[PDB]
Amino acid sequence: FSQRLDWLHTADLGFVGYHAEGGYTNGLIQMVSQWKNMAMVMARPVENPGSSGIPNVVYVAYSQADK
Amino acid sequence: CQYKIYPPLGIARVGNGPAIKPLSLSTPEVPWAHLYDTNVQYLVTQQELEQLLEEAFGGNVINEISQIKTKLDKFKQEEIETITGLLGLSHLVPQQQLSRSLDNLEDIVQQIKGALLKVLSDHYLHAVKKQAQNFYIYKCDNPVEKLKLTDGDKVTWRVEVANKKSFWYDYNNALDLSLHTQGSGNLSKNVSKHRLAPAMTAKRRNPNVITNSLRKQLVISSQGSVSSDNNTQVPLRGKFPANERHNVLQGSIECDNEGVLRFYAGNGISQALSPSSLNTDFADNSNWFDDICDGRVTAVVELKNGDTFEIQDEQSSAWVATTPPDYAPQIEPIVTMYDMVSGAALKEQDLDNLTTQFSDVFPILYRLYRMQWVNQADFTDNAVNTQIRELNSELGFAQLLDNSASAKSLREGIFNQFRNPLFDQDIDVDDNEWVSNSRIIPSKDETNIAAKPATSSLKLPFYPNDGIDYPGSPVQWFAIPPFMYQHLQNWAAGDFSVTQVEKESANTIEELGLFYSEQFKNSPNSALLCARGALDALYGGGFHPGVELTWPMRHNLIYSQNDYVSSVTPEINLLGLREFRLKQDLQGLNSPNMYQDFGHVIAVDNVTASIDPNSDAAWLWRSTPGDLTKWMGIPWQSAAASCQAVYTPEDFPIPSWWAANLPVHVLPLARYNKFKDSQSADLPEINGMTHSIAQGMSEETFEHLRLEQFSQRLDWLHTADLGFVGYHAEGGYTNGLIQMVSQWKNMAMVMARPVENPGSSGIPNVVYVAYSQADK
Ligand SMILES: [Mg+2]
Repeated sequence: FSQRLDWLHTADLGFVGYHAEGGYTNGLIQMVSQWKNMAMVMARPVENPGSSGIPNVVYVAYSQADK
Repeated sequence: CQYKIYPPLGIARVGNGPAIKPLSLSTPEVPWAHLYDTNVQYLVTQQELEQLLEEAFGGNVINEISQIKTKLDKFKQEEIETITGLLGLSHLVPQQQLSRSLDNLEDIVQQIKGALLKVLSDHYLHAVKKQAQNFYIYKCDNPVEKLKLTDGDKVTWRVEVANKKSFWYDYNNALDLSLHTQGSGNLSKNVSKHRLAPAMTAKRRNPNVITNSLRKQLVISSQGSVSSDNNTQVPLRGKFPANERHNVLQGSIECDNEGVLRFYAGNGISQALSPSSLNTDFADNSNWFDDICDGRVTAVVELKNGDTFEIQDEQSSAWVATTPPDYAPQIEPIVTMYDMVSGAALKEQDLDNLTTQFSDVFPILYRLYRMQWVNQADFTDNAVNTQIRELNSELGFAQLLDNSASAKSLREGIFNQFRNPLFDQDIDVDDNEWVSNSRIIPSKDETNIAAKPATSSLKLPFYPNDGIDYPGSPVQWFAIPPFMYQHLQNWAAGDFSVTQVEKESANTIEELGLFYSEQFKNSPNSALLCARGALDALYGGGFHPGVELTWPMRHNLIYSQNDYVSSVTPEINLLGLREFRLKQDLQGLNSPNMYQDFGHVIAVDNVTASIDPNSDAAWLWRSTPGDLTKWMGIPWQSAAASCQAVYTPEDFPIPSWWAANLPVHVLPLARYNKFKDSQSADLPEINGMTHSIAQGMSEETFEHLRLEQFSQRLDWLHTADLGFVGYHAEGGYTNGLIQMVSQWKNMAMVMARPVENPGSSGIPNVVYVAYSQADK
């Protein structure tokens, strides 16, 4: 529950691959095509959290690279 | 063996001009035929567009345009696309723009023939005309006589092409540089033997596509057939990725009533699958495709009586390859692809048995001399070209045709300025490593440690070469190949012959040039002339990778046949005429080796294995469609933009790669218009000056201004906007590669133009002027 991912890493914004440059400017350029693949946050249930400390309603980011 | 195709290796060049005869060019079928033709038009002119349009208005058309004049007494969908077609022109411009051209209207013939001339000129005005190859069927006994069709007869041509650039390996350098050999006419054994420019391993292009099955998608392919009984043009259209997805016009084919095949290349369109995928490398850019092609040309001759002759063997069939445009068609490379064919069949160790006529050496001097129109070093910094000018000054050029001792010192003094392709001069040996003591071409990655001062002069020509990657290698710089160097040494020593009629036309280099030109024009073997003419405009070095083709061409193993047959004329060799043919996979596009490779890398080890024809690798030399061009840069525009100058710390001379076909320094139109007029002209503007100013100055001064203008040469890369235009424009190498994809079609085109009265200015009667929209 505690592992949070950079939203800019939810799709390929220029940082993927051996020696990908990544960086600010490649993110601007790649977003033109990749905006439609960025993660989409949506409320989802945890039906029996028990004593874990996870709330019954979580907000989860959905993308394809995201799993 | 009864019928054969010529040329054996046809060449077609891409252009955005249309694929029609009046507005296209033809690959040379005779060497040197038009070197001084001052009426050439290698870009589509307004005149050609008007005469094209007038013909389409012949002549029914006005009849039936006045048969429409009455029933308007705007247009409308139905009378739009009836006028449309009639004028046969949607094969030139999309029907829609043709229609919204007239949809938008308000002598009726003229505003039709006027609104449509505006759409034609926007599409094609100043367009790079395509250079198409004519293929001919010849009869044999050995060719003599074209084919002549009788009524009941028919020829059917077939063509299969492919582009495998995106499928193939990175181009780092020529792999044959480390291949063990006894030496050929094109490459000395010293290069490999002494490791002067080691061949480098090369990884795959588009490496993220894995498995041979999926990599087949990286190969673009197409095929078509045309006959003598129908001159309708057939497109050669493939798709990328192969069978999202873009259509790629690889070429167009046509057959006329007489049985001659005309091959047009593509429109020069290169593109990446994503706009953000930029082509920043000179050769290896993944995610890109271009419309370059090469393939297999076959035919079937079917007669009246039903006797069918099939031309599909390798000794009788032909090949075709498309290439970038020639931006200076009348300026020949110093060493051509034909020269590599000629040298491929020769052994280095047997060059002492070669025999030389002066016509064998003249082309080197003549070509190097005419390099002055495309390269500054050869205009201002080439001691041999200046000495030739001195000879012409005195009508004394014939002295170089003198084989006697009286002329030895003169012939030697020139011969000795030329680089030796043994690559064993101007070196000091470490320990063994051969290190040049002449001027090196440094890498861009600098080391702030003082250079070792050169002790030997820089030899000719001043061009980089296949070993440019290695500072201090003698192979960083280009040498004419061993067999032509042999010709030049024989000439220097006096072991050469020449006829008296040649001496009598040799007062200047130009006088002897047109004599040798007429020899070609009156040579009787049109078949072999057409085979040579197809390759004589192509470069034959250096290969990094080159412009049109690359290093596999310099090896005899790529040819199934390569034999000398004849002098150009009985007494005048002029480097000879040869019968040559490529090794071909008779299955073509359906060959099991159409998609062969060597795994994760290619290396010289693979080429070594490919020598043995029994090997798993011998397929390398048995070309399937796409095999000749796959080595070249993808897209070709980045390679061309990289095929320019390579600057040294020393300013002069400026090294240039392949300036005969991709010029480096040109004479713009704008300068031509400032020196073509004589002071006598009766114009309000004379050479860019008012009538009053031009005629008020002394004649001395007028002529000096003419030659000052003539001497202003422009960087070819500055003839269109390649990223250097505008306030705080970055310019630079990489923006050139990127912008050439769109700007190749606006680059200046060099063409011969006249100077009616040069007077005493020093300007020649024939100049070669670079035309572009920027420089006008
Ligand atoms: Mg040229």
